[PDB]
Amino acid sequence: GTPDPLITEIQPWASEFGEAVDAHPYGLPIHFESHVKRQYVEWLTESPVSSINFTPIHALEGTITPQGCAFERHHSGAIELSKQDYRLMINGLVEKPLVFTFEDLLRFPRTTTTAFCECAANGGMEWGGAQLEGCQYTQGMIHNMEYVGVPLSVLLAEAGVKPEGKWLYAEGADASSNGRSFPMEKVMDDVMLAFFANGEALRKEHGYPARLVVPGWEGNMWVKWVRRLGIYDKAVESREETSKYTDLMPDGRARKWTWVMDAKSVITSPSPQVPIRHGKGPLVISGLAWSGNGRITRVDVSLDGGKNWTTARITGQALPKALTRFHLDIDWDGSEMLLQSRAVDETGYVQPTKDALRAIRGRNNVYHNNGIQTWWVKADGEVENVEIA
Amino acid sequence: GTPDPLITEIQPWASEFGEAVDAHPYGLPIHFESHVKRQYVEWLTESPVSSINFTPIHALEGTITPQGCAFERHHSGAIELSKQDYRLMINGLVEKPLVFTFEDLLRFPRTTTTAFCECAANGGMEWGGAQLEGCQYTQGMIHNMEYVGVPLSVLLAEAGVKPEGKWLYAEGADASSNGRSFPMEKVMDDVMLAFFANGEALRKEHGYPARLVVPGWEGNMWVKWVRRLGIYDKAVESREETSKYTDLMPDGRARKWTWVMDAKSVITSPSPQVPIRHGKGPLVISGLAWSGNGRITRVDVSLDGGKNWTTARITGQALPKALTRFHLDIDWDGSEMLLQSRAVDETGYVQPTKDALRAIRGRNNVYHNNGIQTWWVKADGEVENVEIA
Amino acid sequence: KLGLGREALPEEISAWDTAVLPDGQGLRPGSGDVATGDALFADNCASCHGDFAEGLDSWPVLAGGDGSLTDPRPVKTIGSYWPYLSTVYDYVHRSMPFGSAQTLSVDDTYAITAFLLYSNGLVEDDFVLTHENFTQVVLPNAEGFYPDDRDQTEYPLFSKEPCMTDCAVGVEITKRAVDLNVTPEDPDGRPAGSMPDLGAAAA
Amino acid sequence: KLGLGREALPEEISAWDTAVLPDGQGLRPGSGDVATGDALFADNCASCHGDFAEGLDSWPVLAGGDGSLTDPRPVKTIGSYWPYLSTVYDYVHRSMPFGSAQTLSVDDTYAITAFLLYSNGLVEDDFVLTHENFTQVVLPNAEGFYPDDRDQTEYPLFSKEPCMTDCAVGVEITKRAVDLNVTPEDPDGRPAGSMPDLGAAAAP
Ligand code: HEC
Ligand code: HEC
Ligand SMILES: Nc1nc2c(c(=O)[nH]1)N[C@H]1C(S)=C(S)[C@@H](COP(=O)(O)O)O[C@H]1N2
Ligand SMILES: Nc1nc2c(c(=O)[nH]1)N[C@H]1C(S)=C(S)[C@@H](COP(=O)(O)O)O[C@H]1N2
Ligand SMILES: [Ca+2]
Ligand SMILES: [Ca+2]
Ligand SMILES: [Ca+2]
Ligand SMILES: [Ca+2]
Ligand SMILES: [Ca+2]
Ligand SMILES: [Ca+2]
Ligand SMILES: [Co+2]
Ligand SMILES: [Co+2]
Repeated sequence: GTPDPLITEIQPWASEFGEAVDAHPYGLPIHFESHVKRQYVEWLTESPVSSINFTPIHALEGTITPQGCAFERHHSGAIELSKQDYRLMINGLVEKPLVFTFEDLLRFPRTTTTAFCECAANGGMEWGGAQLEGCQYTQGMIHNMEYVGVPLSVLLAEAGVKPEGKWLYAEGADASSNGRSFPMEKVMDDVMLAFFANGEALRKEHGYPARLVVPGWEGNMWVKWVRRLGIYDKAVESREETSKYTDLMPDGRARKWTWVMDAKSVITSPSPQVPIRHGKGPLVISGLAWSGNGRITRVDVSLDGGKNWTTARITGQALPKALTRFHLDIDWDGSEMLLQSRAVDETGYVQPTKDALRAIRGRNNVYHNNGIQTWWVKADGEVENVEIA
Repeated sequence: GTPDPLITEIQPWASEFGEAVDAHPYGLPIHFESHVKRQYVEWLTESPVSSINFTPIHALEGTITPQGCAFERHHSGAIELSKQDYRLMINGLVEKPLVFTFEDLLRFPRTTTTAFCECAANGGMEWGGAQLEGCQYTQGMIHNMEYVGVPLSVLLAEAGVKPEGKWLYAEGADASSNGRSFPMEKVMDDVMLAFFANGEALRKEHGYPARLVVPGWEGNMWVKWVRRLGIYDKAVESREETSKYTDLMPDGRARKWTWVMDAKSVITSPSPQVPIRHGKGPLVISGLAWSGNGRITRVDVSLDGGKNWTTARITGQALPKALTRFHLDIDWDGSEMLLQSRAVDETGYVQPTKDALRAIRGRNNVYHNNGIQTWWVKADGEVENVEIA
Repeated sequence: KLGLGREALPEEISAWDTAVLPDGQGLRPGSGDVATGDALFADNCASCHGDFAEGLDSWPVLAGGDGSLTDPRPVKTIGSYWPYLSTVYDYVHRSMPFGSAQTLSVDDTYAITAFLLYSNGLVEDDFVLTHENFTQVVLPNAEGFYPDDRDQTEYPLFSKEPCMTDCAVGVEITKRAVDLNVTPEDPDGRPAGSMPDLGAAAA
Repeated sequence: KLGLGREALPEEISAWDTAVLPDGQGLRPGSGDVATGDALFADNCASCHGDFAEGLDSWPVLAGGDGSLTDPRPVKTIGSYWPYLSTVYDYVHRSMPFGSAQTLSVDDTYAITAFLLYSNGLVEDDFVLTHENFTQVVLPNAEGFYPDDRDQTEYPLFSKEPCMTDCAVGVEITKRAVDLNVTPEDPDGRPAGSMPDLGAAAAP
């Protein structure tokens, strides 16, 4: 019944040599995977040095983000800071203010965490409707890496925090500084100065040689190229926690200090960049769920816009404050679907709809859009970002 | 004191722009990290297309290996195999022999595992003494990734394994084929056809678009570019399980089918490529432990050549059949040391010394060298690969 | 203690710790008037933010929008939205001009801050801002913020048992992103980065 | 069943499944003699493996080393070490010549296999290898292997309670890798990939 020549004829790769083991000391993806890259949406910002790009979460699987395509957010661009030039200062309400070199920092006891870094603004363009086409764009200001570094508690212990020191202010070595204020309780819990991400040094654009890792908290607080930890008796109320990363409410007042990222999820396939081209029958629904308030305990999936839900399975572990992969296998009969996913975390929090969020916050929050995403799967297998009501 | 001008003078990175968010759609490490790369030792083999390179484990932390510097082992080079040209055949003692396209494979239920791939030959050049200088070379034929793919059980269920089928033979699309035989019990347990590694597609050199992942078993069995799964009533006894990956013993007989990789560890720093340049005082001892027989339960570290041991801490999780990171913090008084690490796994197995292995196996095993490694730390902070007795 | 690091020197602390808190902690001695600030702004700022701090093109607007915080599209500026003058001084001193930050003196920054107050209608054109009167300035939106209260206003509501079956939800399509067509595209018109068609030839 | 995939055709199976098991499963009809194998070997193999299958330079030796398996440096070849003839046929057919594999016919492979037997002193120079007589050939080391027995011979010993304190072990340095000096090096003579000195200037 017509043999396939890709099997019946010997192909060159089954006869001749491939590339040698000395060809690529540090490799990149095969060229066929060129679509798995960061994308840039120019209209979102006025300058490409104070801007955002997007992780290709439509095309990824599992939970670890490849660092080469893990999103970037800068305010004065990605700076080059050698380990030789690097300095970390601890000052303020401490018994002895200190300067550390990078060599010093490699001598402290080390810890690890695996944690998602989600920009506060992830999905923010979707507060007022359906605007961008693809989960890379509407959910891709996120990455998830295995970090190794030193807990802030051990560094702060060297300096000796005074009892009046209730807040820590962290700033970066870059022009923008990105200064942010932290309550000491969080600092002393699980904030890390990270030097390694997914095995190797941080990438330049991710804060080389040292960044803060702030599990469960908005990405802005993950100060990159960190140069100074100041201990104060009150919050600094810097630009990045007054003008920005404050969330305007219906009465014209705004929430400040919305640090934690709430439970959220998205179906990564099918999605607008991942149409169903293979016809009717078995179909994998894959996606990501995460919460700044702890572990994901389950993810529910709907095919009918939230009229009915089926609990998906967690593939792998549900680690605290980390991306979690879910799957639901279905048999697609070719009918239109309205796909949704809804995360639940260990606190009992259930991911809300966009409408449930807007009923409380209105439309001008800018940040913290964890609303349920809907995909319209059409009869031709094409997939759209829609709202439904 | 004299103020440090790296703090008192404003540096260009704290004034001018860094790079824009559109500069690098798929990034690489900063140039200062150029030493964190694969290395090739020419003399080990006769051709660079049937050869080995080495993961830079001296420089890594945590447990996830960056796939760009994860070691390669080929027998006819790294081949280019598009998803369009890819075919997977299941034949032999099955009810219906099948051909799958890559598109088809993306439609089966998915699973995940995080697992080390350790070449059977890792450390083999050290069976007869201390030869290479650096843990990259003596322990670096290893990598550890998060895989996503499809269990072989589900693919085989599609074809329908006949009652007579007792062994699975897997071969690659490359000229070398790398055919290996598996007992059905292992196949049906946790062998996966993996498509994703550390979030994204397999790298070309790691088997794109599909490889076997065989938790706990020698790397040679992780067939890359896999093209065919044949079901037979007996082992094939192919070249890669007769001529090679058989382990010569003192009486002139050889073990075959030494599939599992036993508990093993190495201190990655200090190590020969990671001298102590910072003088006396606090020192981090960091390393890796792993076992094909399950989870690592503890790692002990000696500073005096095995006369006395201290239990290290595990940093992160100890997942089954996966790399595990350990740390011991000491206060180095500048004395010479003989550093060793010794892994214990959940079966109670304790990593043996090289001498204990040779007392059973002699010197010509070639493969499966999990002997305890010793580093001689000299008073100048330089570090050597040695044997002691 | 491990005995790592060394004591920071006063010159070093002074160089890097330029933060100003809302109560004036961190202010340094100095002064500047509106007219001096206007001149500095003309030379160093207006090319992006306008001669009157009103913004050019799509660069940030630094003055205006008063009373707009309950409009459909609020205009959030120093005057309409920021709570504290400290933040203006600190951010300008540390991070502007954009592309050449940390080029302003203490006095320059007081002057520019005075000019920004003037441009927001908050002081007269002869105002002098000094380290001694700085904390007398209260911005219009000083009381416009409150700490995160999701634990009171959202978490109890969203932690109820959710519906699984026969849920009373509306499922009419109301918004479509394709209507906007403002996503980057591949050459075939698909959203950029769309998966290759494995039924077509490889690139 | 999910209903994925399609039935493989006989031509497709025949093209990809050329494995030969030790009992002769997978052999196809054909034959070849030593003299024909010698000629094929000269044209396609001798450039690496030698005119007598003895190896050139550092390429694999295919004949020799008989009785060397308890020497300090064993010489492991088809004749001295391999257990089954099936493997010879299969591997050659599928994977040699190196750089141009799968260019041998079934008859060519029988002939070459006959020549490798002759080169290992196992048949006379008039031998004809066929699909019918193939399984009559027994290699010298057919009984030289046994399945992994670490569970009997190593795991019980290595799972004993280990020593933590005042362990009676020798600690004299006996071997040093620096004596060999066969590791790749950085320009400064350190092992290649050595960590940069953070006390020295950063690289351009
Ligand atoms: C001359 C010394 C000045 C002063 C006093 C200010 N600017 Fe700028 N500015 C520019 C851009 C792109 C931003 C946004 C940066 C980001 O979001 O990361 C800003 C921001 C400001 C602010 C904050 C506005 C807010 O409401 O948050 C302020 C107070 C400010 N600037 C003052 C761009 C430019 C330039 C373009 C090349 C130039 C020149 C300046 N700024 C100069 C100045
Ligand atoms: C002409 C058809 C032949 C035949 C009959 C054989 N070879 Fe080669 N060979 C070469 C290399 C580098 C290897 C090692 C490959 C690796 O280890 O992955 C081999 C291996 C073999 C074997 C196996 C030997 C063993 O003891 O395991 C056999 C039986 C074999 N070959 C037969 C290199 C070359 C060449 C260099 C360019 C050429 C030409 C050939 N081989 C040709 C042939
Ligand atoms: N120093 C500094 N740190 C910073 C930023 C910055 O501009 N400068 N951007 C922040 C923001 S808004 C986000 S969302 C995260 C993004 O981290 P990434 O670039 O690793 O994705 O970095 C944060 N840390
Ligand atoms: N098809 C094929 N698969 C193969 C090989 C090969 O040459 N061809 N080499 C094997 C060996 S010996 C090892 S150790 C592992 C190495 O996997 P890596 O290249 O991902 O490190 O791949 C295995 N799979
Ligand atoms: Ca001028
Ligand atoms: Ca379009
Ligand atoms: Ca036919
Ligand atoms: Ca010729
Ligand atoms: Ca031919
Ligand atoms: Ca040297
Ligand atoms: Co917030
Ligand atoms: Co083995």
